[PDB]
Amino acid sequence: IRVFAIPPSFASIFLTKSTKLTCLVTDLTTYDSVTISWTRQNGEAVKTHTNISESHPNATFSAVGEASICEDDWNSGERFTCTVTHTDLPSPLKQTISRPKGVALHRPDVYLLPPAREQLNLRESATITCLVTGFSPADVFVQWMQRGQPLSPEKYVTSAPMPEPQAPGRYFAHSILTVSEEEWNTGETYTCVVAHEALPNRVTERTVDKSTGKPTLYNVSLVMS
Amino acid sequence: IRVFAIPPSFASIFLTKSTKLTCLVTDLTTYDSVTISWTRQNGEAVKTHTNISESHPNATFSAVGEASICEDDWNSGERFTCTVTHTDLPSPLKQTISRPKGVALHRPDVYLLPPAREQLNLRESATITCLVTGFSPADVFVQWMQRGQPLSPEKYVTSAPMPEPQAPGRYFAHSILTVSEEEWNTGETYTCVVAHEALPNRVTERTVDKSTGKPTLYNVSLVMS
Amino acid sequence: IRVFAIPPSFASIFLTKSTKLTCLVTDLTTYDSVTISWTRQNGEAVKTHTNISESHPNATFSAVGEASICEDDWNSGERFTCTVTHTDLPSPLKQTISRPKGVALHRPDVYLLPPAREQLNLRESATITCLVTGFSPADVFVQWMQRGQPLSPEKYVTSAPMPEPQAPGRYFAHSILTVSEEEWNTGETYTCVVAHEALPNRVTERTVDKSTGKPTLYNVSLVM
Amino acid sequence: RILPEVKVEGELGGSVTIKCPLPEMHVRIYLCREMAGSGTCGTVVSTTNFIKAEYKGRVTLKQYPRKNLFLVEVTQLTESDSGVYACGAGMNTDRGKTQKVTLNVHS
Amino acid sequence: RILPEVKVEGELGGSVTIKCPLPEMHVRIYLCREMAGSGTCGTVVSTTNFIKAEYKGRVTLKQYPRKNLFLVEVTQLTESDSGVYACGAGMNTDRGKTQKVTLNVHS
Ligand SMILES: *[C@@H]1O[C@H](CO)[C@@H](O)[C@H](O)[C@H]1NC(C)=O
Repeated sequence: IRVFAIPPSFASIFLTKSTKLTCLVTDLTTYDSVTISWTRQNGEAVKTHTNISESHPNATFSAVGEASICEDDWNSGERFTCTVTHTDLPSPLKQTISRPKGVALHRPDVYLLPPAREQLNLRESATITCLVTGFSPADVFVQWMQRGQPLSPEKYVTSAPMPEPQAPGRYFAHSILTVSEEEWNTGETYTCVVAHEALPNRVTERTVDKSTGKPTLYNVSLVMS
Repeated sequence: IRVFAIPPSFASIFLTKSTKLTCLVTDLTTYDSVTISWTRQNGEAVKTHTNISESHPNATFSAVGEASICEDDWNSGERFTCTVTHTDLPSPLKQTISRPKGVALHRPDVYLLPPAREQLNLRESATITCLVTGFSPADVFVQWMQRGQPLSPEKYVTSAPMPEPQAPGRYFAHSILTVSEEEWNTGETYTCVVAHEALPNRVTERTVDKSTGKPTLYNVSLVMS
Repeated sequence: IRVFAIPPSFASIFLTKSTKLTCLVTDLTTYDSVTISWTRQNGEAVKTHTNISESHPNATFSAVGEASICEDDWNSGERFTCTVTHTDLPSPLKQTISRPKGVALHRPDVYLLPPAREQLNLRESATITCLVTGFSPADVFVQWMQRGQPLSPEKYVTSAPMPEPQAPGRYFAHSILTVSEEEWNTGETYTCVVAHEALPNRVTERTVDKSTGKPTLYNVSLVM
Repeated sequence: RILPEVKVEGELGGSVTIKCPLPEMHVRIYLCREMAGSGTCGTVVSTTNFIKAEYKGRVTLKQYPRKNLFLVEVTQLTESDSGVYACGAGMNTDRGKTQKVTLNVHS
Repeated sequence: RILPEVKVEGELGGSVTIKCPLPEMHVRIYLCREMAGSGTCGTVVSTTNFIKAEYKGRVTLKQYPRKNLFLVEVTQLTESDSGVYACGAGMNTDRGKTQKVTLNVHS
């Protein structure tokens, strides 16, 4: 009887560039001949979804309906309603979802932080941390590119947006990339790229290597017979 | 009916230096003088479940039955049960919990990363981050000690334990302390203290200061020869 | 029959994380079927004494009884009693143990002195000294952590506390650990860890290494 | 290098308004108060929600695109000697300052 | 650098209980009289039981959480050269000196 609405996540909109909104019809009694569609504010039908879901292991019905739509229509602030029909429902289910807008957008401010020299003594693993602070809403994507090409999602780890202690409504996140010792010693650069709506160009990035912090070292050597 | 349990956690065992275990009954009818209590493995009665709370004002029931058994048994392996009987369910229900025995041990290695120079350039707010990594048991308790006596929990934020990218079963964790900028320039210890049960003394401290990452700039090797 | 009770001590309770209060007896005539019982203020059941001691060399028997409690009970003022009953007494003996309340607390600041330059000329062994001073009461227990793992308790020595010379109630205590210069000059860290009640976490520590007194800006190392 | 010196008498009930150039659009405009001991400048309020601890609840900001004027308004003044307050913009603080103003509080 | 100035007058036992801020934060608190000859500061009264040798019995301290105040009172004044006394907190002294005062003992 329930219809959750899975919005297109900015991680998915940015990773795939093919934004699709899902109509997760959950907890119906299992019956056949189920059609799920979508309409925008004007109420007209959309393309039929693929990948029909199976019945839930909880002896109930779980279905997914995804529609690929133009991104400007999704960000226009329109109302998008999934239309669900069934045999046990006296009336079709009319699931309305839109932007949870009305939030003060703040651009993320990335700050890279390199491994401490105490870590760089075992010569086992360096952990570069891409601390992201002062951003709203609670949505952000972080990738790690080296020499211009990205890296596997299994090498770096990203946390979840926790609320900031001294700033309500503003979140922060973390991200760790674990390299081996020698690559960071060769000075090979690493790039942390952050995608978020409030960014002026929707994408920012920062760079780091061995020689970021290293100042000038006047090694003098007096001598007078 | 809902009978859930809160077994003691390592942080809870640590800060109070005592062990408290509770079980909660939820979604019962709004009825007073219910029967919720705790008992031991042998069936011995425990200290009274004092401080009973009021029902949840959404027509549900909210009351917790607690018990104070010292740590000498929690590390032995004797699972506990709490008796729950009520007008809805007259049969005394038992809620069985025990510590998760059968987990490896790994020393939680700890580092401090000072704020990036970009933070200081804003003259706005530093964010010292205590990183803990490579510990097998999930739970770990991290707090911040300034000048040797504690700080309020609303000035630092601790991330939940997360699985490691490359390590098989170990975990990592972050803590951030958002100090005032000018105070870090003055310089304080800001000791990050971590408590975890794989440590020898179960306590480890690290500390950093403004004059901690400063490198030498003059290798004035003067030789007379 | 003379009773002799050893209450739990902070070092003992903390090193093994297991509280254990004990009472033995001397002057007890050598005879079997000795009776050692333990009771609380409420006088409930206890753990039965195990591995009873044998007779003393001077033709008298030794009976020892220990018990395990919850640690907060010892700090709650509970005066646990042990009753010693045998067949050589006119009246059964008992001895009651309570924590010495009324004592002040003072945080032991831990200072770590590196070995002297004179000692680092003979080139056989340096001696790092950990100086636990200005604390109250006296029951500290130090240990030397060497890069994560502990060290054997025969490589360092601690001393019983003495009253402070100028401070009335403040005590102090020493500790030494011996190394050899060929590793001390290498620069690996040595740490002194101190456990005492007055500490905000009951554990504090300090670190030292050979490159500690250096000013870390420049390292004017004139050669020949 | 400009020194648009503006002053006031300043007591406790008096409120002080400081005019800063609006840099236009949005670029982290802030008001910074020079730290005499450090010899450098220290932020008191910026575009972000940061407000200095002793100045909590005592400082407010008003941007005027119609006049391109940035008003820093302090409702209650007291012993806080009006040393130097600099209007500034951009991420870095010391690079982004202009109006190096100072004003007395007593008379 | 915040600095008050309590200048006194009693040539005998006419003391004065200097008022110092409380961090309320349970760190060591102290008063430190600057050593003119050395050019640095020297502790006289601290949270610990220390009292300066010439000031034994003549100086006491009171903490007021109700008023958040730290009163250092000297019952008898030897009319000696009264330098600058700084209230402070923390382990290190010269870091912790918050406020500094100087008061004449004679008139
Ligand atoms: C510093 O100078 C010493 C002088 O002997 C030399 O051995 C060492 O290599 C120098 N270090 C660097 C980093 O140049």
